[PDB]
Amino acid sequence: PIELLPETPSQTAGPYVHIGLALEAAGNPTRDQEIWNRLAKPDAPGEHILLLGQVYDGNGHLVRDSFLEVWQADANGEYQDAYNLENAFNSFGRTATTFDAGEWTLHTVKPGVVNNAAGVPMAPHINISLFARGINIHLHTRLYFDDEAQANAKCPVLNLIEQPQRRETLIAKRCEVDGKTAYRFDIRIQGEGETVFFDF
Amino acid sequence: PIELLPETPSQTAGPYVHIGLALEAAGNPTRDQEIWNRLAKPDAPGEHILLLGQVYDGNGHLVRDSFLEVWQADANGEYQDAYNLENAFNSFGRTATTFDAGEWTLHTVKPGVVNNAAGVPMAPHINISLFARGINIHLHTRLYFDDEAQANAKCPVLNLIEQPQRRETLIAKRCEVDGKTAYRFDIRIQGEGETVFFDF
Amino acid sequence: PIELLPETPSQTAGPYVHIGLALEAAGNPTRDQEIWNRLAKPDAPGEHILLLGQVYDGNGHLVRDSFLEVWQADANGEYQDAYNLENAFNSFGRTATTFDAGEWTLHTVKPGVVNNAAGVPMAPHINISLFARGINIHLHTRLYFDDEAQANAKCPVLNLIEQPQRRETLIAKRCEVDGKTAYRFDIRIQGEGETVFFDF
Amino acid sequence: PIELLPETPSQTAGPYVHIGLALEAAGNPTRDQEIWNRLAKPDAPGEHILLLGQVYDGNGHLVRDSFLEVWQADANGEYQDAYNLENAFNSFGRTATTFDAGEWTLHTVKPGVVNNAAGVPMAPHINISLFARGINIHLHTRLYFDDEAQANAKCPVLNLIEQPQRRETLIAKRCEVDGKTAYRFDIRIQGEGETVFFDF
Amino acid sequence: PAQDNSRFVIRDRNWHPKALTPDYKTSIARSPRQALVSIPQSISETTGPNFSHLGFGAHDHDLLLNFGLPIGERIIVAGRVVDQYGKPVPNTLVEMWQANAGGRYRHKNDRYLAPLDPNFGGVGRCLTDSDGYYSFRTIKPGPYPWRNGPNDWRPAHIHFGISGPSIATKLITQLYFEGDPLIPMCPIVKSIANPEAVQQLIAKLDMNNANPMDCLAYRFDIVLRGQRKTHFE
Amino acid sequence: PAQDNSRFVIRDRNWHPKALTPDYKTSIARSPRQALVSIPQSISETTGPNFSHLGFGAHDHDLLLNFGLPIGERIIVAGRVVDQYGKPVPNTLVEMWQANAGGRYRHKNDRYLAPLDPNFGGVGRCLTDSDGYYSFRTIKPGPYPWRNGPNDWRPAHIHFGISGPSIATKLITQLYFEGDPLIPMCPIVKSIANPEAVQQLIAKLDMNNANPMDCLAYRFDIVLRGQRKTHFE
Amino acid sequence: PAQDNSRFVIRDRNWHPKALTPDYKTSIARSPRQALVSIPQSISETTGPNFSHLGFGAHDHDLLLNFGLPIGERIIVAGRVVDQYGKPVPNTLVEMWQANAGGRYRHKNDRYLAPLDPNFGGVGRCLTDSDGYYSFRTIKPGPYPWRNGPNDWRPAHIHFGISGPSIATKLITQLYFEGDPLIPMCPIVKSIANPEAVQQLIAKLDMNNANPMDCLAYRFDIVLRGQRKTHFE
Ligand SMILES: O=C(O)c1ccc(O)c(Cl)c1
Ligand SMILES: O=C(O)c1ccc(O)c(Cl)c1
Ligand SMILES: O=C(O)c1ccc(O)c(Cl)c1
Ligand SMILES: O=C(O)c1ccc(O)c(Cl)c1
Ligand SMILES: O=C(O)c1ccc(O)c(Cl)c1
Ligand SMILES: O=C(O)c1ccc(O)c(Cl)c1
Ligand SMILES: O=C(O)c1ccc(O)c(Cl)c1
Ligand SMILES: [Fe+3]
Ligand SMILES: [Fe+3]
Ligand SMILES: [Fe+3]
Ligand SMILES: [Fe+3]
Repeated sequence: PIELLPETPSQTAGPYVHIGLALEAAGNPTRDQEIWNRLAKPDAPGEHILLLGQVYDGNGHLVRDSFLEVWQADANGEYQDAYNLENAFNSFGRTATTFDAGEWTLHTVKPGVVNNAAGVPMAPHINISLFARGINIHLHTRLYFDDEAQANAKCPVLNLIEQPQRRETLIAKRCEVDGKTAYRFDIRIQGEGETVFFDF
Repeated sequence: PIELLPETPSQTAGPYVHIGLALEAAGNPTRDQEIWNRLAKPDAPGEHILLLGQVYDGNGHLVRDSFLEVWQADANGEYQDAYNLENAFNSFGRTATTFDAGEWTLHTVKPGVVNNAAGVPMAPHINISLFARGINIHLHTRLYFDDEAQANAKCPVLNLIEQPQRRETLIAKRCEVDGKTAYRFDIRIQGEGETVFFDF
Repeated sequence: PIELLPETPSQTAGPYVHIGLALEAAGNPTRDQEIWNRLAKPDAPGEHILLLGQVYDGNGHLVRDSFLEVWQADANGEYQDAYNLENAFNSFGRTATTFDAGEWTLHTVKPGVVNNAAGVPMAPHINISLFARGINIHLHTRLYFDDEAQANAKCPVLNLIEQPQRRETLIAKRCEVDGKTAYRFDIRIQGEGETVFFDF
Repeated sequence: PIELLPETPSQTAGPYVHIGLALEAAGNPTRDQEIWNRLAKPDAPGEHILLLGQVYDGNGHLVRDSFLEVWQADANGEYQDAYNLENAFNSFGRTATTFDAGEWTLHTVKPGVVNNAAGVPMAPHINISLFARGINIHLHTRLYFDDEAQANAKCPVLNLIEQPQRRETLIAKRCEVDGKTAYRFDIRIQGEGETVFFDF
Repeated sequence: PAQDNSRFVIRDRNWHPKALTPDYKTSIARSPRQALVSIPQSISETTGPNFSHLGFGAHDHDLLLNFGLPIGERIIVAGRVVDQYGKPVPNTLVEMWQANAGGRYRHKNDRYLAPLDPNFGGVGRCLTDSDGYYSFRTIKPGPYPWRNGPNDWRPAHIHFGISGPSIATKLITQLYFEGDPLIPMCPIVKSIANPEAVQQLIAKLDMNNANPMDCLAYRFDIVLRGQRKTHFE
Repeated sequence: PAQDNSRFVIRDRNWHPKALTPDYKTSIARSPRQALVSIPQSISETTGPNFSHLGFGAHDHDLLLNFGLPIGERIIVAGRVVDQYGKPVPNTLVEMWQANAGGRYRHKNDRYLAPLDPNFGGVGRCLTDSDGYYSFRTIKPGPYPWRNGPNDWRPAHIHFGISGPSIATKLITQLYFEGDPLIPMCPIVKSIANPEAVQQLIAKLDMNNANPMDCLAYRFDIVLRGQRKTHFE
Repeated sequence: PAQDNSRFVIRDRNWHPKALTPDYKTSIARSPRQALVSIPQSISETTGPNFSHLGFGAHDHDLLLNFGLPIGERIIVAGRVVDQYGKPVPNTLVEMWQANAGGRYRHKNDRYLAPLDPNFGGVGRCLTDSDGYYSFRTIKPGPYPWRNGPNDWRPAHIHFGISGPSIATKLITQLYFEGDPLIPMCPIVKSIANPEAVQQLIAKLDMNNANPMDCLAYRFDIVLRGQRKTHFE
């Protein structure tokens, strides 16, 4: 068969990922412009939300050194690929778990609907990449919203997961934080209620 | 050492096993003669019973595409190897789990006692071979009856299982279905209450 | 792919073939029973005929050392394989070309029709194998009769020859010898009007 | 020495070439635009002529599965490379021999004179490429006109053919068809009158 | 009834694929975590059904007629069933199933876009003869995509089921075709750790058995566990 | 009009199959007995048709749509056309024809018993792009028996025709599929004396180009005679 | 009468010597120029004579007594006749002829100066037994000069003819003797392209079969076309 150049092999980010990608967290001075957890500016169109979660290992222990990268469409279901701090909305963000509480947060808007390659609409979702020491190759997942039951039921992606019980691992639970709309998305790397992780 | 020709290597039956072995199940036209789940004709000697069960995976999820093969003695404890649809009783049978409910059924008679190689009587049992996608090499098990406690206690086979707790996994639970004597035999492939599987 | 043991390789019969297969010809004492050129006994049913011909090399020169074997059905279109000198008819015979004249002769009957594998009748024909010094592997051919034009036209074998002009090479020309029905069948190994040779 | 990438090796067109290159001939539906045997439209400048011929094998038997490609200058001795069905004249065409009659035909104009690399005029000619089952690599030939004997005599290409007699094999014979100017150009692949084939 | 007169060579569980072969995704949740319990052979395990009296239809083994002619490569799949000692296994049941020429299976659950072939069922059964020989006539199956990795394709294959002399010999395998480049990339093939074991599943082109101007042939010999008489028991 | 501005590397007639290759029976009577006559390249030989303005249909290159869906292995056949110097051959005409999944050709002369596919024609054409790339969408053809020796079978193949920048470059060839065991047995293939040359006709399985859950892909690059500018002529 | 119940593996015309082998001078004018025409097997080709009822003389197979005692090396020439499947060919006609110890043939046309042996004929016949075995007792033939190249010599050889079950299997060949230095120099031997095929014609010294203080023995096995039953025809 035909073989291309092999891709550079992945390696765990290690426990010091923060020094390179989450300066503040590392307890280091940050530079002028940093890629962080505030996707939307107050004046950004859409429903402003707060996302938060915890990461658990197979022992049910918090993973306090995790690093997360997110990709989502704006409120109009459009991917804003031109990253700029001046933008009212950025499709890309970064977050990390606190060494204390071990909880990450993100400030964004609920994404609009986008269609799959076959033209079928996907339920509103946020694409998540999880990195950490102990993780050889980043884990891919999707965050869906519990208040999009109808859309969720028809998602061609959610539907690819054979076991319905497993689908539930991808649904963030709507809540309120200081009277603000928030969604909690905990990730269970392993065991009971282990989060669905994708390959693409 | 002496090396014989190597036995042809096993491969999973795959999801479509029905097309070959359970025509009616695959939703295909059957042939004149099929090997199915009715080992005994109504007029066959012995206690007529119904067997039923579900097969679960390591997640506790139903295995809806399983294929099962059975081998048992007649009421006299005799293995009738000459397979004929004309016979009142056949020692061999086949069944599969419904793609809906996920339960298989077998219509037979309670097997009579059979002695092991050393002349010790085994408790009444039905030999089972489990096949399905995800199963590289079929799983062998045995179904014993909860109403043969006395006999079960002395089974030389049952007694080979180190942990008594695991012996219970092979005991089918007597019930009644439509005023008929039935036994439920669930198979747990993996995890909590994992069914004993044999090598021979 | 699967390989069988290789067939033993052919070799030319050489110029002295006669010593082993045409004793009379080699000018040596014959044995009690010889396989020769008289397939039919006077009292054999069917139309008794005389076959005769010459063999030409690529230069148009007579091949005076050829050895031929023939296989044909009897008048009833039946193959008589049980060779016996006592038979009124034998399906097998042998002949050779005179070192002088360079002509061979055979005494037989006109063969009845036989069907090919597909159940289609073949025109009356005599199967021939030609041997000789200079011939590494014997040549296979068929002898058809000029007076069976109807049948010849329908021969599924004769019809396999692409060029109609080549088909003519297989047709023996009826003649009379001392008021006896004869057919002359000359073989041109190579060149102008080269005889059709088969592979089967 | 310096070696470049080797050219993909040729393979015979096979007997079904028509399917890909002579749809009408294969007796299959054609597409909107087909490359065929009419190089010139009625209103194309130059002397309109009909080309026809038969192709013979080594045995003098007609090759009925042959495929031909032609390349010629227009009447002004110009090679029109931009192929377009809209054009009055196309320098390129395709033809094939009938499965019945086994004759090909081409509708064009007599090509004007073109100079060779040395700036020497070549006699009016049509470049031909012959393809068919049994031909591993296509044969290249040139069609010259019997009515251009003066030009023919000075052709730097014709002159490369050592033997005068072989030169004759390239000359088309002027005829009339329905009072139309025609030239017959029979190709003899092998034997007596074997057509000169080129390498370039 | 059946008699406990035989013993079967113990299976080599390192030769056969292991239960847990992560690359074959489904194997994860469908593999035991406890070790199998070994048990001595008894009449229960050393006997099995004999299908001699099963009433087989005329074209049970001819996939070309048992369902117009199917579209695809006409082939004969033939071989012999023998035990580890090289002894023929006569009158044994051989069952097979496959996809059509496009890799489409005639089963409810097959949603692959390759269309069904109106003249193709894809099921056959044959009882080996006196000499352990069996033969089928069918069309070569096409490979097909499956939801394992994002770009997994099973090599063209035929599913096989062989009864043998007892439930201890009973086996389900897959036949693969000689030279298929998909073979080495298949996670299911790869459930088999030893390359030599993989070789045993590859059918070889067999020109000797082909019918000229008709169909080709493939040879697939099957080896069942060695059968021996009991001794000094 | 066209201009004589290029020379083409002389063909290696020891690399290409010879005219007389007796195992391919037909070549005997259809091969010259006289030596070919070499002639210098002139405008007649160094020019040829340019098909850029040919009006191609939407599915000219899609054998799945250009004639239901055909039964068979869905594949994409793609590659690049380059010259001996490794230079892409843009806007060049690539035509192809082949049998259906069973080895049956849609031609009046084909009497093989495998049936026709109501949805399959077997013809495609594609103009290489700016980079010399072409692609076809089809079904993998079946091998087929032919009247050569008594048991001859063409390996699965796709016939190809390539124009190139000139008549000097025009070529007709066959694409064979990686691992086909029939390949080494073919008298036509074997018309090629050099095994290295045979390798160049073997399309390789290209998983990188496959459409997951849809079709496989084969890669077939073609090399035409290297083209150079004339110098010191 | 005979019945068409068998098929014969197709002959490998590259294994056997070709017709045109220019070094063997006579072959030039005695080889066809047209290709052989392949035809399907029918009752005509799959049947042949059975010599079981031929009335053989007591010393038909004993060249030491079938014509004093001849001068030369007493040897038994024995072997088995089997088909490609390794099945024995019982009751088949094996005929042999050879020169004397001096390489002189008892044929009018032989004018070689080596003398004739008053007690040596040079002809034998033997019907193979139930196990496909045959045997001859003779003297080892001498090499002989032949008019081919200016100094050509045939290695010592014994000519063989074998009937087999049909005219399809019938074969004529030559046995050579293990270690003979003339072998590799013989243009007749060399008509065989493959060195491996040549090896098949070499009779091996067989001390196991020799009669101590009497005669030596050579083993020469013959393989005829594999015979199989028709199927799906
Ligand atoms: O503890 C770890 O996992 C660890 C420590 C250092 C380091 O560089 C990496 Cl990549 C990992
Ligand atoms: O999904 C699976 O496990 C699967 C699919 C197809 C197939 O042939 C096999 Cl063996 C397995
Ligand atoms: O002259 C010949 O062709 C010749 C001579 C002797 C001999 O043994 C053979 Cl096989 C051939
Ligand atoms: O008969 C022939 O020459 C023939 C048949 C089939 C085929 O694919 C080719 Cl290239 C040639
Ligand atoms: O075969 C294995 O790898 C295997 C078997 C049992 C078990 O519990 C584990 Cl973790 C692994
Ligand atoms: O290539 C060959 O073998 C070849 C070419 C021409 C010719 O006349 C002969 Cl006899 C042979
Ligand atoms: O085998 C050969 O070399 C061969 C066969 C036929 C034929 O016509 C020619 Cl010229 C050569
Ligand atoms: Fe580090
Ligand atoms: Fe499958
Ligand atoms: Fe000799
Ligand atoms: Fe073809």
